[PDB]
Amino acid sequence: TQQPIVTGTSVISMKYDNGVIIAADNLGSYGSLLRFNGVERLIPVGDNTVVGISGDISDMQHIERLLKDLVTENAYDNPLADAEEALEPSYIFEYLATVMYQRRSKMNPLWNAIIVAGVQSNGDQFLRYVNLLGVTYSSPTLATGFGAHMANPLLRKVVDRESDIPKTTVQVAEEAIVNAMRVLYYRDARSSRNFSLAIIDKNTGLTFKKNLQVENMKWDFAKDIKGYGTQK
Amino acid sequence: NNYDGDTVTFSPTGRLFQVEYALEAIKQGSVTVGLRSNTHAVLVALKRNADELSSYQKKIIKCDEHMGLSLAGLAPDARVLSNYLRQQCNYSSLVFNRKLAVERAGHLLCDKAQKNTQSYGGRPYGVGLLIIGYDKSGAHLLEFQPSGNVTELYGTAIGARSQGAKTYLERTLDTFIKIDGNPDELIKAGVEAISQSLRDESLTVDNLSIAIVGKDTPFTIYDGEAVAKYI
Repeated sequence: TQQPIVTGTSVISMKYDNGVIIAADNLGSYGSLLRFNGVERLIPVGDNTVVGISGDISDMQHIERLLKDLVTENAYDNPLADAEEALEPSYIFEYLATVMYQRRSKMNPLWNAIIVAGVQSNGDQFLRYVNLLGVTYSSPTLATGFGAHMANPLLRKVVDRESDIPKTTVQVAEEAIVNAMRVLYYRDARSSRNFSLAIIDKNTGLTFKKNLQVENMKWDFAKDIKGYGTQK
Repeated sequence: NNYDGDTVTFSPTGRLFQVEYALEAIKQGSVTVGLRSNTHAVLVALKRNADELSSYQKKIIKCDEHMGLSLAGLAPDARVLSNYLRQQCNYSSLVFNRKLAVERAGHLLCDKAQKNTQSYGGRPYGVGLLIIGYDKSGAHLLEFQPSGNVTELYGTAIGARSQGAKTYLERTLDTFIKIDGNPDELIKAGVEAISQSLRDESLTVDNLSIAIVGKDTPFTIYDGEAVAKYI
């Protein structure tokens, strides 16, 4: 891809004491036109991994096809496919990062930013980021694009250090994620009111919530705003 | 016999004679024994030398930190297969950050061997392999023949006069199965098993090689004085 055409907005995520939470809106925009509504940008790979993708939608669909192919290939000649030989978030991220960097090296990148979230077999949380240049990094909170400027400051209020992870319950983390989504809908012009969220927990299973809408907003004070400067 | 010229010719009864000749090449090699428990896997190899002034031929090759093998037959074929296995393990680690399973490596060796018995211009490999490893499923031992057949076993032996060691392993299966947490005992069981295939020689520090992998043990090779305590 040399230039994106249909693009999705930011994906936000954070780790808490037991698992990870990730979220993204359901809008595919076409150059300032809010063209497509109902685009799922969170892809669950198995029961312990969710991949959130932002950027070009066609490249996102290509990546979804690659992930499904990877699952099918892992299932071949593997009686422990639903066992200790199942795919792990680390494997998936390493594969995706290899693909991204190789395609960057060929001047034919996948114009995307990707967050892989999940829980390892030993129970440790996993949360990592890789973009169209192949740059990878990890942090207790992750966000790409616009969210990286507005979601990260709020989420880092809850989990500012690695030591804050054991203190953070799932309820607090989910409330913070929802509030960050509301802020993004307030201030991002390419965003949508409808989004999806995913919780990966080490004790309970994967919980995938769809059709989540930004709740009660503050708009009443707008009635007090008169014309600019000196009017009225 | 007019049907033994190449590997693309069936016999009237449906036999591939070049494959059988490669198996015969295996049967003339030095005996090697493989054994395992729920926590460890062990290879025992008897080396051979050309004469007294010569060194002994190495028989154990490390494939990866969690995997290795021992050979019986044509050594350069073992080198080719070992290099292929090293490349495959390295690819798995580099691309998926994942340790290659022993069963998948056996499948890869089977697929690589099959292609050499169906097309003109290439011969089948002339070596048999015993592969030990430890992965997320525990300890594993595999036996590979150049016909492409790969089998997973608790213990086995290949090479000349390996039948006695195989009978010993089959008799004492329930004993060495449960040698967990005591690597020295498993190594001694393997040495006793390989002692059943000796006729006119005794185990020394020059002709005995041992390899071990396990739950906390990377694939390690002992030879020379390092095996003196197991004799």
